Amino acid sequence: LQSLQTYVTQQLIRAAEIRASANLAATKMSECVLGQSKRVDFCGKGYHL
Amino acid sequence: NNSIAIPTNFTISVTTEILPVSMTKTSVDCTMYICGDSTECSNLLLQYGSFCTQLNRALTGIAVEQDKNTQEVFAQVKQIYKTPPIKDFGGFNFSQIL
Amino acid sequence: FNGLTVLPPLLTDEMIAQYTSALLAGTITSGWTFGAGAALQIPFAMQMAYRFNGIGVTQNVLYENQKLIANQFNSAIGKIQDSLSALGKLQDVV
Amino acid sequence: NNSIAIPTNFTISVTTEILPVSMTKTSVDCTMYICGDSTECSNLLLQYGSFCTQLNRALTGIAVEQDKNTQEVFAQVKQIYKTPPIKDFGGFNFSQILPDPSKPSKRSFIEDLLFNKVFNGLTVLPPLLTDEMIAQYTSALLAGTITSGWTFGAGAALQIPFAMQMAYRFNGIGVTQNVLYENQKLIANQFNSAIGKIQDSLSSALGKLQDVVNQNAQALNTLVKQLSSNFGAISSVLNDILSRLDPPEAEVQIDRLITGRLQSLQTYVTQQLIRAAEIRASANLAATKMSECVLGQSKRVDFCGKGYHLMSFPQSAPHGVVFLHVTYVPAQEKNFTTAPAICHDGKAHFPREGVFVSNGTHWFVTQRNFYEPQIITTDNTFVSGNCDVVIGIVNNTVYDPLQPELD
Amino acid sequence: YQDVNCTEVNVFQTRAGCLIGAEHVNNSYECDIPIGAGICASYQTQSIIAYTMSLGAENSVAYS
Ligand SMILES: *[C@@H]1O[C@H](CO)[C@@H](O[C@@H]2O[C@H](CO)[C@@H](O)[C@H](O)[C@H]2NC(C)=O)[C@H](O)[C@H]1NC(C)=O
Ligand SMILES: *[C@@H]1O[C@H](CO)[C@@H](O[C@@H]2O[C@H](CO)[C@@H](O)[C@H](O)[C@H]2NC(C)=O)[C@H](O)[C@H]1NC(C)=O
Ligand SMILES: *[C@@H]1O[C@H](CO)[C@@H](O[C@@H]2O[C@H](CO)[C@@H](O)[C@H](O)[C@H]2NC(C)=O)[C@H](O)[C@H]1NC(C)=O
Ligand SMILES: *[C@@H]1O[C@H](CO)[C@@H](O[C@@H]2O[C@H](CO)[C@@H](O)[C@H](O)[C@H]2NC(C)=O)[C@H](O)[C@H]1NC(C)=O
Ligand SMILES: *[C@@H]1O[C@H](CO)[C@@H](O[C@@H]2O[C@H](CO)[C@@H](O)[C@H](O)[C@H]2NC(C)=O)[C@H](O)[C@H]1NC(C)=O
Ligand SMILES: *[C@@H]1O[C@H](CO)[C@@H](O[C@@H]2O[C@H](CO)[C@@H](O)[C@H](O)[C@H]2NC(C)=O)[C@H](O)[C@H]1NC(C)=O
Ligand SMILES: *[C@@H]1O[C@H](CO)[C@@H](O[C@@H]2O[C@H](CO)[C@@H](O)[C@H](O)[C@H]2NC(C)=O)[C@H](O)[C@H]1NC(C)=O
Ligand SMILES: *[C@@H]1O[C@H](CO)[C@@H](O)[C@H](O)[C@H]1NC(C)=O
Ligand SMILES: *[C@@H]1O[C@H](CO)[C@@H](O)[C@H](O)[C@H]1NC(C)=O
Ligand SMILES: *[C@@H]1O[C@H](CO)[C@@H](O)[C@H](O)[C@H]1NC(C)=O
Repeated sequence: LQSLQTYVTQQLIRAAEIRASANLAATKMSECVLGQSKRVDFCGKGYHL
Repeated sequence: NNSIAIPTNFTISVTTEILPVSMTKTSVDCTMYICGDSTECSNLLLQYGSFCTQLNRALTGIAVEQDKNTQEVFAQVKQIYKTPPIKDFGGFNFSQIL
Repeated sequence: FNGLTVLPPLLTDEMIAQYTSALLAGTITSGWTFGAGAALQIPFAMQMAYRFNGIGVTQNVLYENQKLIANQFNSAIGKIQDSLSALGKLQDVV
Repeated sequence: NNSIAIPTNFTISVTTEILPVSMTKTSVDCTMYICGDSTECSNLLLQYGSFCTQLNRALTGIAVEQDKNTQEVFAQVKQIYKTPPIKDFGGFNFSQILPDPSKPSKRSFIEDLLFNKVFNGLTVLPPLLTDEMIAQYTSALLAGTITSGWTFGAGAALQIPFAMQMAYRFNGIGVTQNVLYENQKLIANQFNSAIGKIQDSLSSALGKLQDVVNQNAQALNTLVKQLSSNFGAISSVLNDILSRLDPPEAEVQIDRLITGRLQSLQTYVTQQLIRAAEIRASANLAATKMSECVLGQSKRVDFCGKGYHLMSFPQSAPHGVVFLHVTYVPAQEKNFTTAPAICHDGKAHFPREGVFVSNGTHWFVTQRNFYEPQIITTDNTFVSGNCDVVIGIVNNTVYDPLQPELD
Repeated sequence: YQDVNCTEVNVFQTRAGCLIGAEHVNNSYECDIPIGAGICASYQTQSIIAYTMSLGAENSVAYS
């Protein structure tokens, strides 16, 4: 039971981190693919096209 | 105080950025993992409350969240657009990505 | 295993590939117009002229250097696959 | 390679967005939960160190962070602005979102609809800000953005007629002012109808706000139900163990309950910590959305709604915030023929801010987001180079205004 | 005293519980020490007062 609880807690933390990464990816898609972004170094190095 | 620099040429650069979006959805049977299908172990485990229920709930929440992440990242379009058969893109060549 | 189960993802890989292909087609054909509503077709050269206009460069530069810009873009695209043939971030999660 | 499509009409659409900001603040006490006011249990628990101090510290931290989130989300104004008694906003109608003096707690209609839609060692701490005060913040923000635009977000509020403010927004989204000024009544009617549609839809959706409440209630119920488990002992009641046994072997039956309840409490605290971290991330996103869509106009795509963002309105929720994003959606497009530039007198002419379009016989200059043809002159175009390098050039004349009037 | 009626223990009763040692005033200031449910405590002068926090200065924009 202790081992299972530890595994579940670590999985929860990893899932939270992955969810943050996925939110970042969705924002990057919406702002670089569906439009042109003026944010510096957000959609690559240089002036985004 | 009176000198400036102005570019006279330019280069087109493409850079790759890689971002994870999902994990592998895993579900673990608490009783069979802990006890291995033995009645006595199940009887003793019944004295410990409802830990397995909470573990299964957390795992199911993670599994649902993975699909939600994928849907949010990719399902951002209403209609499935198709490129025309011609490739008259003003000299630009997208064969490697189409 | 002993009680371990791996669920299959809801969106199969070819479905995600179809989403990506639709996104690429929309970006190439309608620019950013399809992201706000109905897709509006426009020649690719004029969309790239718009994009230069967005970064403070006059659109005549594109119309005078289209061939050079296309050649540079093609060379960079070709270099990408050579650079690929890295993905450590994806491998770490697995 | 020579066809473009340009919209000839537009629709004003308002969409909602719900973001949780905070969760209920709870605190627990070991001495009454694990022990239930029994001296021997406390004596045995004293051998376990200071786990309960850590648990109390973590719970206090996550309780303070909720008020911190609420303060950073809603308390983004210095003054408390009030709408003028007379409401003449160029035909726009904000009666459904402005506060109502007769309604309880001075809430708005939509706020009232949203609010109507949704012991033993355990205590719940009331939030620092009550619902009336959050509603007052929302009303102040609404009045400020209605009567001052984005000026009050950078300093002192400067008044400006609402029609001119929306003209500013239209100019910001790349549409000239004349388009708005010649369609004020239509825009106002569309906005009013869209506002009414949100009211109708809500009166008939708040799953995200329900989820956190359900999860917290489930966690508390599980914690309470964990008190009726023997954990492999004689019973789940301390008094049954006390008044049936002497304490040289009853002390062995007690520590099992102690460790089981401690494990359950630690699990609950860890889950609460993770949930609080997720809620804090959501609250940060909500604060950013407020600061970038309410106090200003955002150029980020799909950040303040679907379409071209014009302006947004915040509304209070039980434990969240609801945004009403007003976006500009083009429609009714007709597609034409197009040329990158015009050659005239051996020189190439490019449009200053629009594009060249042709209905079949004549060539015009129009803005990209709205169809409004203009006669090609030297005032809306500029000259660069000769018409032999650009591909796609067509032959046409450029009307010089000075020549006819001079002669 | 949290969630405790004042009869179960100069003396002021609020939503957060029973408060002893603070003087309730009719004014409205900025929050110095947050008590809860819109109540804050401050040390004016020499003594401790408990009031309702003020959201901020009132302002009406001269809109026409
Ligand atoms: C700007 O840069 C481009 C490419 O970086 C230059 O074009 C190159 O010119 C040399 C000199 O003849 C050729 O050998 C190369 O093949 C050209 N590159 C390509 C991709 O065609 C260009 O000369 C530079 N200067 C200007 C004014 O454009
Ligand atoms: C777009 O690029 C692809 C390669 O990335 C081109 O395909 C190659 O074309 C050359 C000749 O130009 C052949 O020698 C190769 O065998 C082709 N590779 C393939 C087919 O995998 C393609 O021709 C380019 N498109 C245009 C219109 O030039
Ligand atoms: C642009 O769209 C609006 C509404 O989508 C049109 O206004 C409608 O016009 C019809 C025709 O008389 C009326 O029956 C409707 O009641 C109008 N709607 C509203 C909300 O007033 C408008 O005519 C369109 N403009 C163009 C140029 O097509
Ligand atoms: C703004 O809209 C509201 C309704 O959303 C209007 O209030 C109602 O108007 C009708 C029409 O006369 C009355 O019969 C109702 O008694 C009003 N109150 C309600 C429904 O609660 C309001 O009049 C509109 N604003 C303006 C300036 O016309
Ligand atoms: C834009 O022009 C294209 C070219 O004709 C139109 O696309 C065709 O529309 C007809 C009428 O529904 C269809 O039957 C064809 O399949 C379409 N595609 C072709 C001919 O390749 C389109 O309708 C025009 N857009 C608008 C808004 O009128
Ligand atoms: C394209 O637009 C031009 C705009 O000038 C149209 O030309 C005019 O059309 C009106 C309407 O019949 C006539 O009264 C004028 O005499 C025309 N000439 C001028 C100089 O105004 C033209 O008809 C349009 N073509 C199409 C196919 O719509
Ligand atoms: C646009 O106009 C120019 C000049 O008015 C055309 O250039 C002429 O083309 C004819 C036929 O090709 C030649 O015989 C002349 O010598 C050219 N004159 C000059 C000064 O270049 C040009 O062809 C026209 N373009 C189109 C698409 O009609
Ligand atoms: C457009 O494509 C047609 C082929 O249908 C070609 O004849 C024409 O020259 C092209 N024009 C431009 C500007 O690319
Ligand atoms: C506290 O006790 C008084 C005295 O009986 C009673 O009137 C009151 O309702 C109780 N509760 C509160 C919140 O004052
Ligand atoms: C505060 O004002 C109220 C009037 O609503 C009055 O009844 C009360 O006595 C006042 N208290 C103090 C301390 O001034």
